[PDB]
Amino acid sequence: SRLTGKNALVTGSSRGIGRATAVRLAREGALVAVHYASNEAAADETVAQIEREGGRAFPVRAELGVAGDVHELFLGLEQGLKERTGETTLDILVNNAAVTGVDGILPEDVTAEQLDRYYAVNAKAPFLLVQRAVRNMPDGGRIINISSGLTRCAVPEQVAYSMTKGALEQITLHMAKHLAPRGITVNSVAPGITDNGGAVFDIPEIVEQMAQSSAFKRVGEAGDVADVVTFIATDESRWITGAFIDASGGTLL
Amino acid sequence: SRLTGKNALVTGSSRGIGRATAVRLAREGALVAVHYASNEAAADETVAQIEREGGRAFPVRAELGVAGDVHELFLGLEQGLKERTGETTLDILVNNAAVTDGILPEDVTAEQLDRYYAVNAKAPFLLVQRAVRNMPDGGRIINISSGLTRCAVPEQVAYSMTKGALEQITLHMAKHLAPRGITVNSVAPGITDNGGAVFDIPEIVEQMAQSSAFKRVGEAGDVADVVTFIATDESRWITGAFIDASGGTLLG
Ligand SMILES: NC(=O)C1=CN([C@@H]2O[C@H](COP(=O)(O)OP(=O)(O)OC[C@H]3O[C@@H](n4cnc5c(N)ncnc54)[C@H](OP(=O)(O)O)[C@@H]3O)[C@@H](O)[C@H]2O)C=CC1
Ligand SMILES: NC(=O)C1=CN([C@@H]2O[C@H](COP(=O)(O)OP(=O)(O)OC[C@H]3O[C@@H](n4cnc5c(N)ncnc54)[C@H](OP(=O)(O)O)[C@@H]3O)[C@@H](O)[C@H]2O)C=CC1
Repeated sequence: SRLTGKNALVTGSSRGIGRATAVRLAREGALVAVHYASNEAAADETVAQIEREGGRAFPVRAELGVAGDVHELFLGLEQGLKERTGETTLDILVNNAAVTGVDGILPEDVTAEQLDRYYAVNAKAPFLLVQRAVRNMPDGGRIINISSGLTRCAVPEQVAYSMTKGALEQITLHMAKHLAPRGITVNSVAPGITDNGGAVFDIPEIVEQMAQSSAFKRVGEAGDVADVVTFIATDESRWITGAFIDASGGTLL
Repeated sequence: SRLTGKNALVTGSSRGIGRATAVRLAREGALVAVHYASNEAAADETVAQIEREGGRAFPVRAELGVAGDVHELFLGLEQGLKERTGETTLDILVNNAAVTDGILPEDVTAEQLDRYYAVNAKAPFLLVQRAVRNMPDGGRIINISSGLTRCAVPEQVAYSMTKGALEQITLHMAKHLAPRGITVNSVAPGITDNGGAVFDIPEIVEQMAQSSAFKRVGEAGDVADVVTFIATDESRWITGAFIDASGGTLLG
């Protein structure tokens, strides 16, 4: 129970790594805001798991990458926090939500609209969420940006996505220095291929190809990544800031 | 109690980061071999702290960087593990011991280059090579590096060469040992209070503190807490990595 009395926001925690992260932060005692865009049933399933495991959570709906996104997220976040604690304190922000697609887009096919959508959700929104979140964050808080090993591993069909993770990691570098005087750490956690419950992970043949990317010759589980995020959210990571934390199962060898 | 039933060796755990590491691994339930070169009294103090906190440890003497060093260390390690467990299983190796105001490049001698590398690079490699004989699937190898591998400091060139070599053990042995589920990682401190007399001088401590983004020197426990997490099951998806435990020293 390393996060008793702490409040956390995990963006995009209806599903996948974000769900696994929300679940683990709540097991440590955090009150978790389970954010999503449209899959309300999946968000409610994250919250239901947390409640059945004895923790506390609530859903927050906000489409990122559109005007008023940060506002809408913080309206729901602060209402839920205040109703449950009397305060709006935000100890932990995990920038996990993303436009993230198995399909990819080869470079010849990328559209300007796709560049904008990826940017808006995966780079711009995290930046503006950090800027808003720090207002509510006490000295000693945690900002965790979920990147990708593809910032270090060339994959043409993910160029547009990867640009935005490269921008995200700059948030980590420069905001770690900016926020160090407040004792707020800022770190990147970089997954490799991770089973998020998508259909592709039900096709054993493709799963076996994907598994070869890891030195362990298996795809990651959501909990493999979420366990690392959870550690970073704790007090014992205090001397880690501005870092790139490889949570890829040895993909970046 | 994340390390119940596990056996750990922390090299150079009589003092400094290694002592803080041994203490924290033992709090999690590991049986800790507290290794040292010559300061038996300091080793016995680490062991006494672990026992008073309700854990298990024993001391092991071996000078590294001399003929017969790995053999001497493993003779003591395996005797102590067998007496206490009936087994010689080694779950966790932390390569922490090192030769560590530097030496200006012009003044570095061949003999100094040899001593730094014997202790700080060669011995860690040979200790990994021997340790895996004893290590179950799912084990942990943790190499203590330095942020100086990423931050130029001329008077640390000789030291830093050996940490650069140590980090290659991380990279290539992580790939080698991955089929066994053994992870291999580097943890890189910044300036860290190891109880040396320079940390008793508030004026020098204040100058050293400016290297961290937090404007304090590291405590041994700041680093040891990271090492301890890497030793646990929850780090299983981290291998071959450079883990910055420097308090933001590489931000500049
Ligand atoms: N192999 C992998 O799974 C890898 C994942 N990552 C990264 O890990 C993170 C999590 O990935 P993963 O679990 O696979 O993601 P999923 O695609 O499984 O889930 C995405 C989550 O983000 C939310 N989301 C998506 N778009 C928006 C938006 N515009 N506004 C608000 N919320 C949105 C979703 O909400 P809703 O449910 O409402 O749609 C959902 O909660 C991402 O940053 C991803 O880039 C990195 C490397 C590999
Ligand atoms: N600022 C710092 O403190 C920094 C430390 N590091 C690294 O962290 C690690 C721990 O450093 P720190 O705690 O400062 O170290 P200390 O110098 O405080 O302690 C050194 C430890 O290593 C042992 N040791 C030294 N040489 C030998 C040898 N030849 N054979 C066997 N054991 C030996 C010592 O044994 P005995 O007690 O018997 O002498 C002691 O236990 C090292 O790898 C160091 O390079 C990295 C960056 C900065």
